[PDB]
Amino acid sequence: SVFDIFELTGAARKGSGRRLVKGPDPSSPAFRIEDANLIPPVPDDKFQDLVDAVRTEKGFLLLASLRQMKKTRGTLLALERKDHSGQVFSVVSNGKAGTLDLSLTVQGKQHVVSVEEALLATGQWKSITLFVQEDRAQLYIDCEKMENAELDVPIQSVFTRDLASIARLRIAKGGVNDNFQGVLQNVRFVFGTTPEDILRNKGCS
Ligand SMILES: O=S(=O)(O)N[C@@H]1[C@@H](O)[C@H](O)[C@@H](COS(=O)(=O)O)O[C@@H]1O
Repeated sequence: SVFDIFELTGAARKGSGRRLVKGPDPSSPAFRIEDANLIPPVPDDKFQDLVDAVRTEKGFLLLASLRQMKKTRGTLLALERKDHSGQVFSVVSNGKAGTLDLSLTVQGKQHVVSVEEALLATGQWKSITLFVQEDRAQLYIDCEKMENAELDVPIQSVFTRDLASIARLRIAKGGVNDNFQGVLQNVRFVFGTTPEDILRNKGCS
């Protein structure tokens, strides 16, 4: 039901691309990104569980706590092709535009949609709940107004059957200048749950 990416990448060893620090959740590890390129990709087999879950739910619920450097574009997660030709999907906290950008590449064509009024790039802690189902995206920042956006294709369109054999899930690393600058905590894919339930359990209402 829950997929904690940092947990899936393995142990945060010395020279692993990240440094253990403190986060809003005191009973869970936080990681300051030092060199995203060094953070290992999620293992193929574990990513396959994610793909299958996404295909079944026709989407997903993505949770993330982030402390991002102001006015920077930071990739939260990305699915990079193994052949190095590019990314098939990515979620970027765009601090320059004040948006959360969702990029999907299907059949060679890249579609990018921005979730407006979403500035998460403040030197302080923010929490997001991203609910994507079909071609619909809903973003909740902490306990604020829900932000919405429509994708050009359904999300399962990206999560093809043999996706884990041609792509790999990377955390904090995206485009050339888009590696996440700051701290991340509890970046997770949650299934069989709704954003409504997670918001209450978080203390909102
Ligand atoms: O410099 S001090 O403020 O004296 N030191 C404070 C402590 O007093 C405080 O309990 C914790 C946690 O604080 S919390 O607000 O995040 O719970 O953070 C710092 O260590």
